[PDB]
Amino acid sequence: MQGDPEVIEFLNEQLTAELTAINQYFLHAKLQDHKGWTKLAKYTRAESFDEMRHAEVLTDRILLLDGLPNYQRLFHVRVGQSVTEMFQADREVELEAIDRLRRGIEVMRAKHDITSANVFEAILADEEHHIDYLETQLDLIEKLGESLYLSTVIEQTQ
Amino acid sequence: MQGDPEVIEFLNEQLTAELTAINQYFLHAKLQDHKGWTKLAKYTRAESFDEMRHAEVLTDRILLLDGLPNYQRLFHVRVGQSVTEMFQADREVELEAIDRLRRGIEVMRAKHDITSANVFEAILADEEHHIDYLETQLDLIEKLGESLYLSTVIEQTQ
Amino acid sequence: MQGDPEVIEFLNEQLTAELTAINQYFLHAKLQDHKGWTKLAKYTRAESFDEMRHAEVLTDRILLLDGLPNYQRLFHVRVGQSVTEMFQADREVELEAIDRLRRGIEVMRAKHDITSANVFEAILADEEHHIDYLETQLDLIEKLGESLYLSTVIEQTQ
Amino acid sequence: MQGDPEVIEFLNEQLTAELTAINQYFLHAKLQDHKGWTKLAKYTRAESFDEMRHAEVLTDRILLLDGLPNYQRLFHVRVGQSVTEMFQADREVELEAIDRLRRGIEVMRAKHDITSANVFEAILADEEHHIDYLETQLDLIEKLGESLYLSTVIEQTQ
Amino acid sequence: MQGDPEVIEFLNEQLTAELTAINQYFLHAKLQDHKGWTKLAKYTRAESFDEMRHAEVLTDRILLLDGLPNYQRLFHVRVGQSVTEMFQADREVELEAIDRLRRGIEVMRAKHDITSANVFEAILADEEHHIDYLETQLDLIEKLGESLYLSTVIEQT
Amino acid sequence: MQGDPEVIEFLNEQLTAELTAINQYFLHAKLQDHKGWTKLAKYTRAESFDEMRHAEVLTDRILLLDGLPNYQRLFHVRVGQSVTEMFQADREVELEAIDRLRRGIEVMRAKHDITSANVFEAILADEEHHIDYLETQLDLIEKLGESLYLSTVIEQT
Amino acid sequence: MQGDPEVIEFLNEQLTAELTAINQYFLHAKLQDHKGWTKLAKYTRAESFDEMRHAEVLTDRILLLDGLPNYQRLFHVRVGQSVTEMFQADREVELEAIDRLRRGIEVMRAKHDITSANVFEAILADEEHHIDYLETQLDLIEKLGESLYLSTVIEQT
Ligand code: HEM
Ligand code: HEM
Ligand SMILES: [Fe+2]
Ligand SMILES: [Fe+2]
Ligand SMILES: [Fe+2]
Ligand SMILES: [Fe+2]
Ligand SMILES: [Fe+2]
Ligand SMILES: [Fe+2]
Ligand SMILES: [Fe+2]
Ligand SMILES: [Fe+3]
Ligand SMILES: [Fe+3]
Ligand SMILES: [Fe+3]
Ligand SMILES: [Fe+3]
Ligand SMILES: [Fe+3]
Ligand SMILES: [Fe+3]
Repeated sequence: MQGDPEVIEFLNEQLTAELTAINQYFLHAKLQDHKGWTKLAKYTRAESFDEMRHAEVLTDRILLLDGLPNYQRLFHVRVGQSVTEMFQADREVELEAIDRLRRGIEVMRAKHDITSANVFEAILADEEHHIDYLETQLDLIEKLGESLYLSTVIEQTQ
Repeated sequence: MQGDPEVIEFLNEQLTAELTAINQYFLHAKLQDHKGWTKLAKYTRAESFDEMRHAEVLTDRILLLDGLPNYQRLFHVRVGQSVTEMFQADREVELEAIDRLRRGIEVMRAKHDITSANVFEAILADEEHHIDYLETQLDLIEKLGESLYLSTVIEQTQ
Repeated sequence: MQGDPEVIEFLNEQLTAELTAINQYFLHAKLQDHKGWTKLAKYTRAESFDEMRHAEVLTDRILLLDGLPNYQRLFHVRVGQSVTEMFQADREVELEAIDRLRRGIEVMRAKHDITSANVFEAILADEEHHIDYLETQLDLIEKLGESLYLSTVIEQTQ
Repeated sequence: MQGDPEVIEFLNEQLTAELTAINQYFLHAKLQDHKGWTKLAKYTRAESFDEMRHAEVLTDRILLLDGLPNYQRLFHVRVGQSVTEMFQADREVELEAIDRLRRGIEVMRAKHDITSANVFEAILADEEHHIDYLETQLDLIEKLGESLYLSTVIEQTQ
Repeated sequence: MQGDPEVIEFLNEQLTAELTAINQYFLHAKLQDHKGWTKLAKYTRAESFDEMRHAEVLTDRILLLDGLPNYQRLFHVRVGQSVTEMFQADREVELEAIDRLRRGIEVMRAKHDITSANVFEAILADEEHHIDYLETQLDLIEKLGESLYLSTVIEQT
Repeated sequence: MQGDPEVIEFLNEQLTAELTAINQYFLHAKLQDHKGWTKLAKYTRAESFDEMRHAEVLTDRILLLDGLPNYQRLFHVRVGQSVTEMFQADREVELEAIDRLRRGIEVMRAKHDITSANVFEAILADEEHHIDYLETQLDLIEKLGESLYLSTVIEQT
Repeated sequence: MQGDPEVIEFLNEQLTAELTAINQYFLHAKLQDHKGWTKLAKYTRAESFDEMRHAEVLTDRILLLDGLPNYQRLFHVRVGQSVTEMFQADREVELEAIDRLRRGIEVMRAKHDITSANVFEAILADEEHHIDYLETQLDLIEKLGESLYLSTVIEQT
């Protein structure tokens, strides 16, 4: 089996995006933990682990088609200072990923490669779920305010 | 609910292929067991059982569309003498099945029958996995050699 | 050890008969299940599994004598629409098998090969039991009738 | 009940063969153990115990017919130095036993003594199984070679 | 499937013999129990139950061949007063059964009916075992004597 | 390490004696079982198994010294009809074994081979125990008589 | 109780040999472990522990006789680089120990001191077992070869 170079190009681009997202999410979780926002940090850490799982699946698919995974290239990592900025950066990443996923799914399904299309379909569903969560949190912050919102995620906790 | 004749023709052809594969894999497993190659025999027996399950699923799908399953056909069965020959025969069977599966999925999805397309998609994923395994084993035999490779799959008994 | 070609011919013929019976019984069980006759379907499925066991024993015996098992040849498979027709087809298959078994047992025991004769003896006992069951069911259907008999093997759900 | 002298002669000859086989197998197992070949030694010890059981059954049958079991005879015992020689000696013993068993079964069944014939039939089946094992091991040694074959049965522990 | 009338005749004869043996063994066990010979009665009861099982197997085989089992005919039942006499009667029954079994096995196997031959083979093995036991007990009684032998099978309860 | 040929000769002679004893004891146990003497048969089986254990130890010792064990020759096997005769045959075997063991122990210990001497010492102790048992049983049979003695080792089961 | 000077001299010499063997075996086990040969290392470590136990027993016996154990001596320690060399060094040590043990046992038993003789007898049996193992391993290496033999004792974990 030897896949088309275009399919492998799409998969490698998605892999680079996954690695960038992993780095950004872990850094954000550590930064949030340093400030005393424990409950946010737990959620962000879980999201980073999910990003790893996506990256592993993509790597396995690329290896099965007799390609060379790219572990050297990275995109630009966004770091925010307040919580609104972190949420906005995550939203940007998710939107880019969703657009790429849709275009790649169409292209792959046009050339009789169904398994890669199914992989991108699952990843797309997960990305949509995460973006919905991010938008809900941004709305909550907009309504309550930053201080009253942050008052609900701090624990003395030994 | 009455399916198109072409969809039923595709499904019956896949069923005939499944039955042929079941027979060939079971015979190969028995032959390997008779020679003292135990782990290979176990793996081949498991593969034959998986083929049996695939045949059952195909039969159910054909019956739901008010068709007549064909249990009288059979394609040519290939029997080898050394390990390399068995692996090569299995590879040939898998390649034929994968080509047929892709063409059938396209045709079925062009006529608004989605469930049959999903069935073929799952079968295609399984076939790709098995072909990958076969190619890996052929590479290992090429590198190590037949005697040193066979020395790793022989056991005494109790 | 190298058995006589006639003994191997007998064993291979019995193996072909076993494979044909396996296919016919499985197809009949699936057809019965599709109509709602669950209790008949369970029994037919069990019979198909027993036919597998017989085929495996025959294959092992053939391999021990340094022969080539035949997995390419099939006889004619009979399919019926009613239940009486299915029972009649099964009866025909059983009668043929019993006749072949008796002749083969005599021939094998005339040439000092006892293990093969014992194998055929066990298979013959099993076939006689199954034919007795089939005749009893046909008598019950004759006495009661199709509708009243079928009313006793239909179950709503689980 | 008093059996025919010829039946008792056959049974006593088989008993002498059993005793000789027991002695040879135990000596071979001890010799293999002294050299560091552990799994071979275990298998040979199990075979010796099986021959012990066969001798016991033969003794019981002889006693039930009001005869005198012979515990003073012994055939020539063969001892090898390499693995091939041991396997060849075992093969010779098995071939002799099988020939005697077939002739004895025919003679016994010609004179209306059925239980003795059944005893010989069971012993014959066991002997055929063992000879098949021996031939398989000889083929494996021929294919791999003595050094690579022996590398798979050595283990130093406690 | 319809068997030959001769095979069915053999099987029905062997069934009549089994019924006679069942009756004789149960009566002997009850008689032994009445006298206080506690340990003999258990063995005799077990033998009677084994005969019952043999009769059931024979009945099943006869029914499978589309025949009519005979439950009306009996042979002569022998009753002994001493223990030696009981053992001797049992020995006679066993010898008759063994002879009939061998002849029937030969005839059945000459006509391509193998399952019936196997049934008779199993029954023959069992009969040989029982006759061996009976002969051993007769030898023990001969060596020891009635009183010393009987002193070993009585119990207070 | 290579032992002296004389030590190996002694060990091989003891091995031949062990094999002969194994055969004789097993045959006697089977014969006793066929007659209905269950409790004697159990003891005889146990003795035969002990004789095998002795044979295995001797074989291991011979192999460690780079010798060739002899599994081809046997002595004369004694078979008796009564129980007194069986006991007498066993006594003869034991006496021969004990004499050989003492002479071999002295010779082995005279040449600086201690492990073989210890092996023979253990075997000698076991043989003395068995001979004591045999003599006790012969005395009991002499005092009671054969019938009254045999009446104590029979069961129905 | 005061033992003879010669008995104590023999015991102290055996103690020095034991200490030397302990050091050599532990060093060999560590060296084998550093190279990736795991099962050999385990076996050698067990052997070193056994030597430790032997040294303890010898020390106890020497103290019971009102003597002074020597913990300052040491014989030459042999270190190899390949497996064959290690096995050969161990064989040399074992042969020396066995010769000394036999001579000491004779001398001790000539002067009516039996417990020390029994101690040396047990140690001698153990030494013979170990030397047999070493010779078997050397034969296996000779037959298979160095690489194919080492391929069976390497584990990755
Ligand atoms: C066209 C021929 C055959 C068909 C359509 C067929 C079909 C099936 C199916 C669908 C099952 C379901 C088992 C499950 O649900 O786990 C089954 C059971 C089984 N069949 Fe077959 N089979 C065929 C030939 C054979 C042959 C030739 C053998 C033996 C040489 C065999 C051995 C078995 C075994 C062992 C099982 C049960 C596995 C287990 O319980 O571990 N089959 N069969
Ligand atoms: C070193 C040689 C032998 C070994 C290791 C050995 C080992 C054994 C063992 C462990 C048992 C079962 C123990 C028990 O259940 O009491 C047994 C049973 C038996 N052995 Fe041996 N034995 C040896 C020698 C022999 C010889 C030389 C013969 C015949 C000449 C023999 C004939 C038998 C028989 C017939 C049985 C069945 C015992 C029974 O069912 O009562 N054995 N053997
Ligand atoms: Fe992702
Ligand atoms: Fe398949
Ligand atoms: Fe069948
Ligand atoms: Fe045997
Ligand atoms: Fe009966
Ligand atoms: Fe002994
Ligand atoms: Fe030591
Ligand atoms: Fe496949
Ligand atoms: Fe059937
Ligand atoms: Fe054998
Ligand atoms: Fe009876
Ligand atoms: Fe003894
Ligand atoms: Fe040591």
